[PDB]
Amino acid sequence: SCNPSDMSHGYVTVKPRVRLHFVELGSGPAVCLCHGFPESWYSWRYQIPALAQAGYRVLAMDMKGYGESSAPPEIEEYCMEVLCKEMVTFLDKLGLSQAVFIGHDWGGMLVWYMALFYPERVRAVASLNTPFIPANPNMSPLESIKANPVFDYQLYFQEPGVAEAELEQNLSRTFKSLFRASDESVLSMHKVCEAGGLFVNSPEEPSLSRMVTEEEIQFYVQQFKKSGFRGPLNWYRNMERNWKWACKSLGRKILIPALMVTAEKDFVLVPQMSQHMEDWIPHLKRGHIEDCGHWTQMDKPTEVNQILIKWLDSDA
Amino acid sequence: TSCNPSDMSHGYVTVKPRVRLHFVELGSGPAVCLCHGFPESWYSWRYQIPALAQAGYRVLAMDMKGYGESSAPPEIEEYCMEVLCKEMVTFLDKLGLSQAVFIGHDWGGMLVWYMALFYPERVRAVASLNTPFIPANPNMSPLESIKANPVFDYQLYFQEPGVAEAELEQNLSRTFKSLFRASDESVLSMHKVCEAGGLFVNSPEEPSLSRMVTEEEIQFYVQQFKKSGFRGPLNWYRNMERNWKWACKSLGRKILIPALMVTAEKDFVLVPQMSQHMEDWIPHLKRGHIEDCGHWTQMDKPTEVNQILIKWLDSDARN
Ligand SMILES: C=C(C)[C@H](CC=C(C)C)Cc1c(O)cc(OC)c2c1O[C@H](c1ccc(O)cc1O)CC2=O
Ligand SMILES: C=C(C)[C@H](CC=C(C)C)Cc1c(O)cc(OC)c2c1O[C@H](c1ccc(O)cc1O)CC2=O
Repeated sequence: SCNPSDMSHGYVTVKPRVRLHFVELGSGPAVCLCHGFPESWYSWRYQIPALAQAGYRVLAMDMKGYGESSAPPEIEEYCMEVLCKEMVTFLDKLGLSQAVFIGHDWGGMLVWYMALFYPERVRAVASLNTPFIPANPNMSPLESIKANPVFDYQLYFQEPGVAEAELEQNLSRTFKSLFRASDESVLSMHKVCEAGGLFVNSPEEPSLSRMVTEEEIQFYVQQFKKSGFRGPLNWYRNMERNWKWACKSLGRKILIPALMVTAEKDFVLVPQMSQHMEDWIPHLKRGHIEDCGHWTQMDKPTEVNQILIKWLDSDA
Repeated sequence: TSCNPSDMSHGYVTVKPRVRLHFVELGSGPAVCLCHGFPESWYSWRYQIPALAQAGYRVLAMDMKGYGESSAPPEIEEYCMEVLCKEMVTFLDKLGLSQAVFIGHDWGGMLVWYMALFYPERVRAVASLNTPFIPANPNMSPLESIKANPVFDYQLYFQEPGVAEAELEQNLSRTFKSLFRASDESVLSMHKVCEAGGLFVNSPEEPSLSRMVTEEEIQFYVQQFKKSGFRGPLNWYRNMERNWKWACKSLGRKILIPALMVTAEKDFVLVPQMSQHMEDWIPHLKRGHIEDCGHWTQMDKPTEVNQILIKWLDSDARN
């Protein structure tokens, strides 16, 4: 619902050789959109103009590792704690005392941690698909993962270099293979690690999902030539550090306004994984989108737009 | 904020194929767009940026076309007011701003009066430092007005492409140290620049530092001007007839939006007197006046500028 050369582009240095890029549209309260793996500010293309038109100032991030943002190679550059402190510095250098934070997938994880540890800087928090679950102090992090078969792909992502080689091999194939409606899926996150890697049993020349044009796919291809998949995959490589930081939050509740949006056909981030979030956030507002897979903003833009705007205009 | 550039959000908006505008951005609230003069930088607003942000405003401090990190195309016609204003509208469009408050100084002040005139739907409110709004006289030219006022002789020396460039670019530290002074510290005569050779021919080789500026501040302007030099900044001065014709096409419509005129007692070229009948053409005009203030108003009297702009913004443009 836009093209890049028609956007205002913003750059903030959050530490010496680390700068975050964002796209900025609209006037009103600051709304900070944080994309997932492996995405772009561009994943918000349907939300950016709608939220601006509804009276919001939209900052659509390239998250660290993506697009025009720095992509340092070290795994530890991408633990939640480093990523949240940088976002705080991002607000500081822009002179925002607060923003609304809206995240999807890994961006959803970031915004929950922001709301947990930096509630004074977060006006309101909304997650697409990604639930908030307080740290389970004697469930081995690695035990949770191999206790859910559909998280098998995450194991394949651990070894530095392997998923990079496969994902970077044919970028147009990577994005055409990932960015599909759930009824169009050509992937099985079930048996990734033992059945080769990710694309071994899937088309060499995948068709175009009903969700995406060729132009849209070529935009993600062009972005991922800058730094490739190392930075993005490093979001998946901080599980123990992430758990240990979450543990340090112990009792504390999210007292700020909060929205959780579930997607019926996300088979990895299943709606049921949110089911007891009221126990830890009782005010939490909820949305639910039918016939919506993992790529929520791209799959059901109309539904996402109506749920975010309604919620933005009412709670915070 | 103030001092440090790498401590700020930097924004870039492509307004046409060969032209992208750079700005620094600080704060939440109503958009306030600050437009510097000749030969300056977003950095001339270094004292206003954190003050306006702390007062509840979203500050966009422009590198104007020809300056800093903004596009500086070499053609004179790229710097007439009509092209510069149309580009500032495109700038608002691509940022998704229906309106902004525009605050200008010197050539920037000129730009914001013309925005207020031709694009009032896009201008929430307009404030000029030093630069008056005088409606176009259909009978006399700029050339006749200029010649009449001896203190505009520097403007004549500026018209010949290459000349004022060569002198101004020769020693950038000397240029800025010579330009950026309080009125009582002036080492320049704008009286006969033309006959007396050029601008610095009878002024110190190694000028002292003005009480207004540090060595570091000067080095900032020097570094910015190494990229594109003075050609684009000087082109602002080389569109008098195009600007006059454009202004005439107003046909004496009024500026009906809220407006602030700030005068500087010791600005000896943009004299307070030049503003004296601006009410006739601007119904909602408020005034500020700064004593012991030369041309470089933001630098000279930051405290007084900050209080006048914040007071006016908080009364006549929401907050
Ligand atoms: C289903 C979820 C809520 C998490 C995964 C969600 C997305 C992939 C966006 C679970 C999960 C992983 O499966 C893999 C991980 O590290 C490779 C992590 C992860 O979440 C961990 C976590 C545990 C407890 C807690 O309170 C917060 C957490 O983020 C940490 C982690 O990095
Ligand atoms: C109002 C003023 C005192 C102007 C000077 C102001 C600054 C140098 C910031 C006068 C002036 C010049 O001296 C030189 C110029 O073109 C080289 C111009 C200029 O203003 C002209 C102008 C006249 C009438 C009008 O209604 C609008 C105008 O912009 C145009 C011009 O470029």
